Amino acid sequence: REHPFIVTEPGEVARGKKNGLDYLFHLYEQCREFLLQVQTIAKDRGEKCPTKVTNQVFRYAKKSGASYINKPKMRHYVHCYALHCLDEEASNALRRAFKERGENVGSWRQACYKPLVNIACRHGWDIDAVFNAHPRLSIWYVPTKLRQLCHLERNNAVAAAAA
Amino acid sequence: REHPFIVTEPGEVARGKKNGLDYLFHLYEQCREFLLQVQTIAKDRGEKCPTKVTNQVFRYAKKSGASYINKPKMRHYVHCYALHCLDEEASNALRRAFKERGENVGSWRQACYKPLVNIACRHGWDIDAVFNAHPRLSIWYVPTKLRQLCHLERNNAVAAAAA
DNA sequence: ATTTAATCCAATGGTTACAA
DNA sequence: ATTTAATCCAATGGTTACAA
Repeated sequence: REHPFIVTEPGEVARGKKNGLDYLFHLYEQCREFLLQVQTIAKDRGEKCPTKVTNQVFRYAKKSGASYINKPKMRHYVHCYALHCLDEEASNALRRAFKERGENVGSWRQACYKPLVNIACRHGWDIDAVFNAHPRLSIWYVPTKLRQLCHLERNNAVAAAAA
Repeated sequence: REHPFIVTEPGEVARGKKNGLDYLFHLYEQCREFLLQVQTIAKDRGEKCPTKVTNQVFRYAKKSGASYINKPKMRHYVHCYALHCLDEEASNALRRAFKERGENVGSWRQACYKPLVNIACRHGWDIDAVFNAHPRLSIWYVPTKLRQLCHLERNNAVAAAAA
């Protein structure tokens, strides 16, 4: 079992048997690299070429010895990486604030949803399109919970423009 | 069981318990329409929206009473529809030629591969990209056999440019 | 009382074995 | 001798039930 994450500020190294949030984000960067490698091979073989991080890419990460990578964990934190990509400044501020308050990782993760929904609102509530417009982010499936929140919010907003 | 197809020339109506090739191509147009309808609903519900004809679209076609549509048959003839889309003139000529010669449908279908491979050759051997550049065609998965032929051919051509 | 990662599941793209 | 469409299958995206 890997050491658990804790909330850290940008650049901070976590003390003890813990990992910090810059390490978490680096894990996404590593999966991206694995995808590039799977695409290179698929194209060279004339096989169908994935455009997202799939089960195919997780098997490849494992085979390459990155045993500390697994799908359930990457899916769990994808929306946190999304915020870091889409608005780094706001990602940084939210980390600093959660650290200073002594919150746990589970709590900080829940807080990442709201600013994403707000970004969606400024782009026609189309969050699939927001993801696809960012080169780092276009290869990640939109998490269901996040898609649900954007839809709930759009229905609340249109109910409100009936005024 | 639907009546079987036979090779016909553009505009020809098939006599007897038979269907012609314009009817076959019209079946693809109908699946496209079903996809548009599935996309409309997915987007309105904030659910993930398919970009290809999937199992989801075949279930929808059936439910809507288009019982004569089925996945195995649509996958079987997709490359023939591709040629009709990408180079209609050449599609027409090949039908006229196969009719006049008395060939069966299975035989005409095999002949559709070659001109597709030639189209791929003029676009960097990237047949996924050829499909995606045509609005009618971008929603169909590239059939495996066709992807294999384009790859075999590219390897033959690069072996040949060693001269 | 929290956080992690193995397990399981319905549905998928693709094919085979069969029927007419 | 041909042509059609039911059936089956390994692998997928997604989640749950569990362990540490």
